[PDB]
Amino acid sequence: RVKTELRSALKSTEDDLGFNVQGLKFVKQQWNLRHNYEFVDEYDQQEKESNSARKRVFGTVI
Amino acid sequence: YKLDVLSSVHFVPKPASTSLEIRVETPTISMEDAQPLYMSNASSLAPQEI
Amino acid sequence: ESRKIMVPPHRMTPLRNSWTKIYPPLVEHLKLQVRMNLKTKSVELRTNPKGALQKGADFIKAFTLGFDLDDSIALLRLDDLYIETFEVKDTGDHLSRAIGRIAGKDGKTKFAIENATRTRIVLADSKIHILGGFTHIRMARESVVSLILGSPPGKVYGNLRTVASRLKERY
Amino acid sequence: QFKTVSTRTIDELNDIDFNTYTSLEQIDKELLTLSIGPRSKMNTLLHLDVIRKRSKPKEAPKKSEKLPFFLQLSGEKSVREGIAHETPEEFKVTGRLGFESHFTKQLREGSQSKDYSSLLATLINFSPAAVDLEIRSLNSFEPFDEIVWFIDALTQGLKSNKNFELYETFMSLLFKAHGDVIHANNKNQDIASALQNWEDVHKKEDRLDDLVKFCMGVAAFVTTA
Amino acid sequence: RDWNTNAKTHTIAQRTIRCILMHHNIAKLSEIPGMVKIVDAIIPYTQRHFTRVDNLVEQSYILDYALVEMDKLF
Amino acid sequence: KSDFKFSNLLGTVYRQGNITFSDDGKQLLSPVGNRVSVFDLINNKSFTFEYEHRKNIAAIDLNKQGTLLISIDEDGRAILVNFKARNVLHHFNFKEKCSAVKFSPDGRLFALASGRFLQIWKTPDVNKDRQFAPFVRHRVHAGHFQDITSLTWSQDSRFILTTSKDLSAKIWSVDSEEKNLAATTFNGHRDYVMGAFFSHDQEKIYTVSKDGAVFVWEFTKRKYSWRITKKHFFYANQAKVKCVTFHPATRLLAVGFTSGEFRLYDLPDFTLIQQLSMGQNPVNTVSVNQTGEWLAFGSSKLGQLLVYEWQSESYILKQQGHFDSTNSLAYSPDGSRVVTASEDGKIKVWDITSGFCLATFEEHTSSVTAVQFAKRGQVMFSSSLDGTVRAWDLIRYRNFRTFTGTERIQFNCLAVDPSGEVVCAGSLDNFDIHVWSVQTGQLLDALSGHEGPVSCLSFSQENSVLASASWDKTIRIWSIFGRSQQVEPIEVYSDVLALSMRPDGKEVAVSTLKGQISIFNIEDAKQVGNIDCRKDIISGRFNQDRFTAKNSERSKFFTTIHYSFDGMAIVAGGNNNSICLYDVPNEVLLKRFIVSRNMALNGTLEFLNSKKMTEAGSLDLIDDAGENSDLEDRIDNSLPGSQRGGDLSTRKMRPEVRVTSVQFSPTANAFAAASTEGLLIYSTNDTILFDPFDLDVDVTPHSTVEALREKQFLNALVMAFRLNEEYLINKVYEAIPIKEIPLVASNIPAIYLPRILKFIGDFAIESQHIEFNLIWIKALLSASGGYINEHKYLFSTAMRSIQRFIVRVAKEVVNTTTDNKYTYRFLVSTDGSM
Repeated sequence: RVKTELRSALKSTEDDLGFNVQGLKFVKQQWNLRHNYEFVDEYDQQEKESNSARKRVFGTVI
Repeated sequence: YKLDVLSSVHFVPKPASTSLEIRVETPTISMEDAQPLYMSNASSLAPQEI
Repeated sequence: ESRKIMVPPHRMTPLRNSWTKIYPPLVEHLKLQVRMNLKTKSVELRTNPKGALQKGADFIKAFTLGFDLDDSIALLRLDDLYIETFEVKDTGDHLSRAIGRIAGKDGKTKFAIENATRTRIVLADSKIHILGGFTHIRMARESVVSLILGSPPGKVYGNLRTVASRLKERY
Repeated sequence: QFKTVSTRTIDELNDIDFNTYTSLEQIDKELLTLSIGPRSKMNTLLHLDVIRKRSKPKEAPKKSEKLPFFLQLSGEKSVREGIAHETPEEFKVTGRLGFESHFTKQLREGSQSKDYSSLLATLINFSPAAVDLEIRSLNSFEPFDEIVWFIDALTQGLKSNKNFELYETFMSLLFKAHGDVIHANNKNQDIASALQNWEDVHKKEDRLDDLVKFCMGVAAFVTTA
Repeated sequence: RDWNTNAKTHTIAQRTIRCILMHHNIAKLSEIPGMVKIVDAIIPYTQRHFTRVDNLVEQSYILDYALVEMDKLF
Repeated sequence: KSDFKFSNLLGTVYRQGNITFSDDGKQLLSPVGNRVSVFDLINNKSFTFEYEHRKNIAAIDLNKQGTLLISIDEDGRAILVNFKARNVLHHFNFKEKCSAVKFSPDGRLFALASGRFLQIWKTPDVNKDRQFAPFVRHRVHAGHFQDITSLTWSQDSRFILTTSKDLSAKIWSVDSEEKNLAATTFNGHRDYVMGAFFSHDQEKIYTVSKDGAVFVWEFTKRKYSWRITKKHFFYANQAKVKCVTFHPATRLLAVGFTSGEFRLYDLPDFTLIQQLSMGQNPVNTVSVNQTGEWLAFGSSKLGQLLVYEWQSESYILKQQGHFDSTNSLAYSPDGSRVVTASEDGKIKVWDITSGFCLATFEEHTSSVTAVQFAKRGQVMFSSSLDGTVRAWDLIRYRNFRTFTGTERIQFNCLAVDPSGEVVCAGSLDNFDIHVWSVQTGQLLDALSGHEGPVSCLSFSQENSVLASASWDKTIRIWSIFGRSQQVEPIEVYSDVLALSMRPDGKEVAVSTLKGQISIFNIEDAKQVGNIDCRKDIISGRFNQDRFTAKNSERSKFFTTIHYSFDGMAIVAGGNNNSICLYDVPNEVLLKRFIVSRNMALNGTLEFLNSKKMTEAGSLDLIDDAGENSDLEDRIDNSLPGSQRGGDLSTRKMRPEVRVTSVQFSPTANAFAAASTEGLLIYSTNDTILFDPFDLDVDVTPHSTVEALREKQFLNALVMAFRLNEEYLINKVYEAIPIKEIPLVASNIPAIYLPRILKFIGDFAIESQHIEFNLIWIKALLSASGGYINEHKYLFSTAMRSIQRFIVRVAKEVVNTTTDNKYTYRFLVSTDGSM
């Protein structure tokens, strides 16, 4: 009884977790194909995405 | 470089350097070598870094 | 045995001035005999005693349709080359700006889809002709039909990037 | 040492005489079974955009300018077996009856006969660039026939419990390529019923899920503790 | 978004995200100005929680193993 | 058990010679040093041929039936191999340095450029038995005056077009009757003619030279006698042509220069299709696919291998190996990939099946000395000579942690916790052990007490006690955790290099400089037993040294040892060309493997050919480097007393043969050895070697299929287990129905349990029957999963191979179907309107 109710609760929460993953990446992807930009050339495309990426700076040791 | 190679690389290392590294976010597919396969499809930035 | 290809009176003067580079592959590479009727505004291709008449007909029919000289010579050679014609038909709203959507500013969308799909396209008022291989014509036509039927520019440009890569890829 | 000899007795089950056992294609029709092929084909299909973006050189190569435009088509006479060197065989839709591709013609004929076995055989046959280029061009505009024919072809496919990781990635490639038009004309009757019966067969796939959940959990418990 | 960064207060965030997603128009939600710097912030946190809860379901099968031992007991 | 065979050679995708493709160009054949590797690029796998040339190989060709290969080394010892059976057919010594060998397009002849003679032999059959002399000579033509650099057959196997160092090129008909069609020679080049090709129709002839001119020759009139109609020039000024090839069907000329730059042209019009660079080293090999879509380039200095499709401008693979410079290896916690720490300063993660490198990591500015996995394949630690230990996430590919000391020392070995809180590292100049926390970054402790350089470190995997061992002839056991700070020093007879630790943490095996492997009980610090190994070590004689291999003290000891995962065996290697494995209960040599027979490496031969020893020095210490055709290898930039620095040009001696690290596979019955030639992978396979387990006269394959046809499934399964025949076990295993998997799996006897588990592992990695294999795994784990838990180390490599199947194919499939379920629920449950 514990096994059935516990696994039902856990699959019930990861159902909406997976729903929200696919829905939110659909929302982001349809915004992207609505108005991201126009590059057909792969080199200019990859340089555009490298200039528009998220940067974070880290303190390394040499 | 040639002093280390001449010394047969028993040397004493460089002292210290707290440098500064910028990493952009990208798929770790793209951070790999050119081969048919892959090893991990994560993104190089953590959720707490995004 | 002969063929007649009617030259319309908007592609007549380029045919006459580039005629001297049109008839030599028609009369010595292809061994046809060729006449240009100035009365009916037509091109007649007859066979001498000494399956290439359809090749010459497609050569001058490509030039008639609106493709340039080197493009028509590319159709005359290069056995794996085809050319598909269609009107829009899918007026201010629909006819007067779907063709502006195929063109874009300075024809850059047409140039992009030409380079991406490795075809080349001549866009009339509403008459689209596409010269390419079979799969290339398929993809250029699917993208042209897409942006007359309504698709985002991001969607059609991402599909153009992808189709360029996957058409040049082995496996 | 160079061939294999039969261990069949002289005097004065051919696989068991030649010490082999060619593993049979699927053991039972109620058993899931992957493709007979490389395991990496699923991953190549699912991420072939980012893999090729990795594989590009770091700067553009130096070409010429007086290069012929139809260079891919201007070969001579070891023959190319790609989707680009495909000829049509033998009155205006996206693909006429003289300019139908093999995939679209077989998809239409399977929609007539309600048996997409030849379609799925062609899908399991050709290469990942060809698979992406066939799924990405599927007439998603006015009546939505080719999408729904592909969807109930995948339904007939994964009813048969074979090649099912490939049928799963073909559905993922469909939802990725033009799942936005399926979301657009959601509540359309034909496409909603095709997705309905696809989910009707696909909802019996959690057998694999709780089977690998049991094996992972109990294997971890037995190994560590 | 900033409730989803916990692993505790994340279920409330997921239910609210789910009802927004299933009660609003998706084209509207995309074209609202500012709704990509939020959903890109909270896709990877939902993926982190999916991995964690899926591993909880994975290690929930010791109950099933203990039950098959308890049935082998006779 | 002990019946290992040479499986694979990871690392070193290219050394020297020509790349070849298959006919259906799916595999590419790459000359690694004296082996040949074959990489199947579609079915993602790879193998290396077992046979071995005695010098570095220089030419490769296999006929377009795919049925036999011929490989020639750098003094003409050809070897003809059956390509499908993988067994060598003939050894044929051509007497001098052969530049090229080619089969005909119709397969029936091959020709080769031995010196300045073009000699055509005719190919023996693969169906015929081996004869004493299978090759029958067709002809040998001599018209060139200097050495021939290239061959090219025509499309019909009718003419052959050869290019020489002598500034001409010649055309020869195969048979005598067409001698008048092919008697011309093609002059006009200022330098070595590097290539000479036909067009598709065999009317034009293109001849490419070293200085950079390609000549188009046509049979025209100025009678008709092979004029030159157009000379095209590359105009690469400092660089010059190193390799040429031509695909005649697509009219594609591919040319690689000595500057890394390669250009590819559409030839009779000479239009540059593309121009791009491999690197800075010269392009030693260009090869082209049969359809002309793939180009494989090889550079020989860095050992790198591209195959590149020029239509879609993209690399199919861009790989690079490490010759002679590989300090450590570590298997992944499932035996799927090997991490290599190499002396040029980098980490490389090589897949084992597909023989290629997935990720590389260059953040150490000096030679990386040790790699070690932790947190079950999530994190990986490495220590180098630049003073740093540092940690690597193998998910996000980031060096997230860097540990230094306070004393500016260089680290030579490391050891991590099982519960990876603490990393630990030891140097060869500091006598301390440095103990860092991994969660914070700080230096947690410096353990002191050795009076000699700490040669080796290892944490016990179960009770987490640290064992260090050092050159003061002492192994030492540190209880670090929990209020002890306890030290137990065990003395030993000589100075220790390579400690190793049992999988249960009970015992520790140390290798000493005497030549022995001693095995100690940790808790009661007394010696359990030792192996005396210095008399089953193959120590070869170097060329430079003046003392015999018998009396040498260079390599009669093992610098790296490793336990098997059942704890019962030790594999061991050192600075010698033998790796030896033993079983530690009986302390007896199971098997000794000769890691190289290359005479181009140094310590291979025990006895050196006395012909090569002259009145002043040996003839192999004479440097013939100024007899070279160009300056970049006439150059000597080898600073004098350098041993184990970097950059093989800077050491002046032959590369000695040595194994620097040995490890057993955690999942499948194999070991990897980091030699100088690459990562040698030795593995058993159960397809061969009939080794039964208590069969009787009534136990027979016939009896097993009668019991299977009579459907006593458990009796058929145990008969196949007593046969121990892989095909029979597979046949019975697939013939048992789903209805009674758990009855059979509950009634399997306990002695046949590791056999069925390791069978299910090595079957289910590549088999398609995913639900069948998971049903069997579920039935076995449910029915007998208490015996496994109380006999952990028996099923320690059979259970790691099973969860190499669940998380690596089955969980990927389950991830895909889960994402499809959730995208369906979103795409039909929500609102798409406008």
